[PDB]
Amino acid sequence: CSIDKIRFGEQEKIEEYLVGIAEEITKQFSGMNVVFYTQFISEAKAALYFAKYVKLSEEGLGKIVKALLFYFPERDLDIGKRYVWLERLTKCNELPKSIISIIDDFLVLQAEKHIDQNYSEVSSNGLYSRDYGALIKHFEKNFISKRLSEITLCLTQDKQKQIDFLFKLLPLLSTNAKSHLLSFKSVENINDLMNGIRIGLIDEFTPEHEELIIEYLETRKVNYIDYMSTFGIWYFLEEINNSKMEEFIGMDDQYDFFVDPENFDYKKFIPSWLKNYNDKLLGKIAGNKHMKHHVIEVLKERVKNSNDKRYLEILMNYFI
Amino acid sequence: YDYHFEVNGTVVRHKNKGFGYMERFFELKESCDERSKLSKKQYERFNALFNFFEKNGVICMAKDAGTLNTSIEINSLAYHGKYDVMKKFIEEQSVSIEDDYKKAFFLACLGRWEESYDLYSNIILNSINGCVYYLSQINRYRIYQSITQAVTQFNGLGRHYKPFTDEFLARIEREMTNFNIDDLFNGMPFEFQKKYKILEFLSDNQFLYDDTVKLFELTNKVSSDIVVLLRLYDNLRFLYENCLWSVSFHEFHQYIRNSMSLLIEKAEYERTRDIDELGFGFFMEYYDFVNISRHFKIDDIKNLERSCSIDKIRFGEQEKIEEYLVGIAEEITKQFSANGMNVVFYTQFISEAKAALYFAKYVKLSEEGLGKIVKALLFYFPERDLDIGKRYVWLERLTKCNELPKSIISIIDDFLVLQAEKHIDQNYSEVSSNGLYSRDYGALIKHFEKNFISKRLSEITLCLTQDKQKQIDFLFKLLPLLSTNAKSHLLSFKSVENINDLMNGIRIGLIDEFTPEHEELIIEYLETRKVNYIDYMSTFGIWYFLEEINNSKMEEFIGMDDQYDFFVDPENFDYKKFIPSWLKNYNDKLLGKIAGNKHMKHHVIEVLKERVKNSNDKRYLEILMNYFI
Amino acid sequence: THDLVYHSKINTFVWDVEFDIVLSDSKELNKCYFVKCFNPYRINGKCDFAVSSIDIFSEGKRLLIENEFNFKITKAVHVATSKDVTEIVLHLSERISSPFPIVKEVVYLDWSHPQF
Repeated sequence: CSIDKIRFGEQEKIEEYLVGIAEEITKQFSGMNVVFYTQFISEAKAALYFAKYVKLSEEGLGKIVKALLFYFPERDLDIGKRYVWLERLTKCNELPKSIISIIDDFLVLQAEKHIDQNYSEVSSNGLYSRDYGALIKHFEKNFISKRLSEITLCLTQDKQKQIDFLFKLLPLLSTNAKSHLLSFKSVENINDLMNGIRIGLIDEFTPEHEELIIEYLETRKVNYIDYMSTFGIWYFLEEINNSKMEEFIGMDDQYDFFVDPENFDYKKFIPSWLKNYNDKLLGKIAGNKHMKHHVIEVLKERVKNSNDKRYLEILMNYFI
Repeated sequence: YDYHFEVNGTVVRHKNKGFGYMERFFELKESCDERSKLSKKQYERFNALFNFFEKNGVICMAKDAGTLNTSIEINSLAYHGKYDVMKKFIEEQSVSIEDDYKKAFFLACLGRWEESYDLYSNIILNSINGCVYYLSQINRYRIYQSITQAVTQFNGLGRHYKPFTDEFLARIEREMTNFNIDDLFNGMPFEFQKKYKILEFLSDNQFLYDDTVKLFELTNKVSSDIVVLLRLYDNLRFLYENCLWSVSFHEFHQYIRNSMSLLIEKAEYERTRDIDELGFGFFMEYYDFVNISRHFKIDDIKNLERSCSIDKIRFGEQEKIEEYLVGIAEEITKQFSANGMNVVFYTQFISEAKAALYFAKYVKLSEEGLGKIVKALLFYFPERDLDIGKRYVWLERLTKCNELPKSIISIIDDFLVLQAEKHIDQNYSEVSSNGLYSRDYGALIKHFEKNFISKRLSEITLCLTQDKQKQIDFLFKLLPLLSTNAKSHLLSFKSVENINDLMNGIRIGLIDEFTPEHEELIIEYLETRKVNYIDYMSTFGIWYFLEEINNSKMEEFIGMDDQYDFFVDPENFDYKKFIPSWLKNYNDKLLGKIAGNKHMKHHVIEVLKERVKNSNDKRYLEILMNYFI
Repeated sequence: THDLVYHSKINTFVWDVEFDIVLSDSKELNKCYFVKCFNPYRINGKCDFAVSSIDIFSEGKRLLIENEFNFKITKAVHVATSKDVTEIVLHLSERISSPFPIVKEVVYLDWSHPQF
C-alpha cells in the first residue's frame, strides 16, 4: 500500500503518544527494567518507524530524535537502522535547525567515541555516521560543524580510526579543518576512494584510482579460485573508461549484468536490484536497449506476481 | 501434561517431576534385552502399548528424533467416499456393537439419517467401558441436529421434498426433548470420566477454536506450515476413523477451508518472496485433493485460484486422485442415471462432486478415466446444479492438463446430438448461467479438432424442414461441425436481404467472409445513418480495422462516431476524443491487433499510462502489460 | 442503491433492477434485465470482437435478439425496494459511456478458465 497517501487523523494525539514513547526511552536508558523493556521496546520501535507518516512539531520531533539517537539502545537499533529511522522522520518534517543541531551533537559524540581506538560502528543497513553527515549537508547545502572541525584541528597521528572517520564527514567541516584532514588523510585505499567520491572530494577517476580498483578486483579473482556492484555501476555509467573491467566477470551477478549487458544470463537477475538503482542509473539501464527488454520482462513478472508497488512505479516511469 | 507429543511423532518431557516413564518406555522399546526383564504380564502390556504407540504414530523423544516420515493415512471408508463398500457393510450383519457404531456413522454419511439415528438409539440401549455408549449419544445428538437443520432447509427451499416422515420427526423431537449434551459426560460413571477425559471436547459445541486460532502463524511474514498441516491431518483421522458425525458439520468444514487456504496462501507468499530475493512450495497429494473437494465450496476454490497461482502447485499421487474422481463420477451416474437419488445424501454429495470435478483441472487424467468423468459430467450431472454453461466450463477446464482425445470428442459430439434432439419441442431451451451454450461445446470441439465433422448432426440438419425452426437455428451455431452438404442445406433457411439479417448471421456464424454484397449492405446502412445524422457503427469500424471489409469506401462515414473514425483511420483520429473504456470491451485478438497496428499504439500506450497512474486499475494495467497496447 | 456495485473490469454496474424499455420498433418488454458475462478467453470467430456477452431476460426468460436492439429505458424498478431508480439509471448510462451500463449480474469467466 501507499501509506504516505493515507490521511492521518488526530495527529496531535499521535504526536503525544510518540513523545511519551520518547520520554520512556529516555527514562528506561538513563533505571532500566529488563522485563518491561522486552515488551515495550518493540512497540517503541514500531511507533518510531511508523511516525514517518505523521507531521511533528519542533519540540516533539526534537524529543523523538534525541531519544532515537542517544537513549534508544543499540541492541535494538543499529547505527544504520537508527539513521533509517531518522531519515524517515525527516520525511514529513524537513530537518529544522534544532534537529540538525541534535544530529551535530550525535556526530560529535560519535567522533569522541572514535577517539578511543577500540570503537567501531556496526550497522546491518550499511549506513554509518557518514550517512548522518550526508543528511545534514543535504538538508542544508553548506553546513559547518564547529565542534567536529575543532576536533579535526586538534587531531594527531596516533589516532588511525578517528582520522578516517572525520575524513568521511569532510563536507560538515571548516576550510582549515578539511585542509588539515586532507594533508593528513590521503586517498590510498578502496574505502578512501569511495568516501572521497561520496563527499565529493574526487569527481573523476584518475589512472591511480582505476589501478586501485583493478588491484582490488585482482585480489578478489585470486581469492575466488557492495564494492563489485559499485564498480559495475561505474563502468556501465562510463564514469570509468579503463575497459579492463570485463576481465573480472563471474564472481558477482550485478557486476556481470552492469558491465556486459548482452552476455549476462538473466536467469540470475535479482528484481530487488532495481530498487537500489537511482533515477539516473535507472534511465541509463532503460536506454541501454541491450537489457531493456529483459528488465521489462522482469518488471512485468514482479508487477504481476509481487505485491511491491516499487516495480510498477519503476516500469511506468522509466519503462525499464 | 507430563509429556507433550509433537505432531511429527516425538515426545518431550514437561510438567513431569517424577520418574521419566515415557523415556524409560522408549528405551525399553529400542532394546529387547531390557524388555526381556519384564514379567510375563508386563511383557504383554508393553507389547500392547507398543502397538498402540506405533498405530498412533508416536516414535520417540525429541532427542531421538531423526528421519521422521509423517505420511497421512486415514483408514476410513467414509473419507475415501467408498459408498458402495459402505452400503455393503451396512447390509451385512453386524457381529458386535463396534460394527454397529461404524454402521451408524456410514448411514449418516450416506444420507440415511433416520436409519442412523435408530441404530444409534439401539447401540445406546445395548451398550449400557461405556466409550461406545458416550460416542453413540454424541453421534445421535449430532444426527438429530443434522435432521433438524435438513428439515429447516427443505422447508425453506427446487422441489418440495419430505425425506423425514412427520411421524419420525415428532418421535425424535419427543425423544430429544430437553436433551442436554453438556451434561452427557458429567452423568457418566466416574471411572469413565477419569479414563476417557480426552473425549470431553466431543460434547462441546465448538472444539476447533484452538486449531483455528493457531492458524494466525500462517499469516506471519518475518515449521509452522507442517505443524498446521499435521494438526489438520490429526483432526481428520480422529474424526473419521472414530466415526464421529461432527466431521460433517459446518465448523469442521470451515476449519479445513481456513487451514488449507491459509497454507496455500503462505506457500504462495514464500514463493513470491523467494523470487524477489533469489530472483528465481505447497505439494498437494491425494488427501489434500480429497479435503479440498469435500470441504471447499466452488466459491472457496475460486478464491484460492484468484489469490494464488495454483498452477504452480504440483499435484501428487495423481493416480489416486483419478481413482477418487472416477469414483465420484460413478456415484453421480448411480445417483442420477438410475432412480436411486437420495435427497439427503445428494444434498451433501453434490457439493463434493462439483468441487472435485472443478479441481480436477489441475490433475492429469487417464484416457479411460477422463472419458468416464467427462460422460458423468456431461450427461448425468443434474441440471439444478450444473446448467449447460457451468457444465461446459467444467468440461473445458479438463482440457488444461489433458488435450481433448478422440474419445472425449466423441462424447462431446454425443452430448451435442442429444442437445439438438432435445430441440424438437418448440418450448425446450438451453438455460445457462455462464452465458455458454451448446455452440460453445461445438467451438471447443473445433478448437481441438479443427477439421472434425459431426455425422449425426449433419444428418439432423439433412432432415430439417421449414417447420421446426428451433432445430434449424440451433444447428446454425454448430455450422463448423456440419458437413458441406449439411452446411448448404442449412444456409438456404436464412435470408440476408437487410442489414439486420447480416448481423444475426454473423453473430450466429452463418457467414464468416464478407461478400461484396455484404459490404454494399453495410455501406447503404452507413449512408442512411449519415443522412439521418442531422449501435453497429463501431462494429463496422472494427471490421474494417480487422480486415473483415476491403471495401475501402467506408471513409466517407468519418466524423460522427468516435469509435468508427478511431478504427478506420487511427492516424487521423483525434485522441482527445478517445475513451479508454473502449479497451475494456475488446477481446484479446482485437487488443493485440490494436497494439500491433504500428499506428496509434503510442496513443493507446499514453492513455493506458494515464489510466494506470490515476486509477491503479488492474484491468488497464493488465491490458498494458499483456498486449503493451 | 446500497446494493449497487461498480464492476471495473468491464466498466459496468451490478444492480438488482428490472427495466421497462421501448425499442426502435415500438415493441414493449416488461420486467427485463441484463446479465453480462466477461469472457476474454472465449473461443472467438473471425467477426467476434467484444470481450463480454450480454443476455436479456424478460419475465424470467431470455430473449433472442434477432433485430437491432436500439432501446431507451422507460422505467427502472428495484426488486428489494420497489422505488423507481430510473433517473439514476439514466445518469449512470450517460456517465459510463458503455453498452448496458447497468446489469442484473456479471459472470466472470476468466478465473474458471483453464488458461487463467
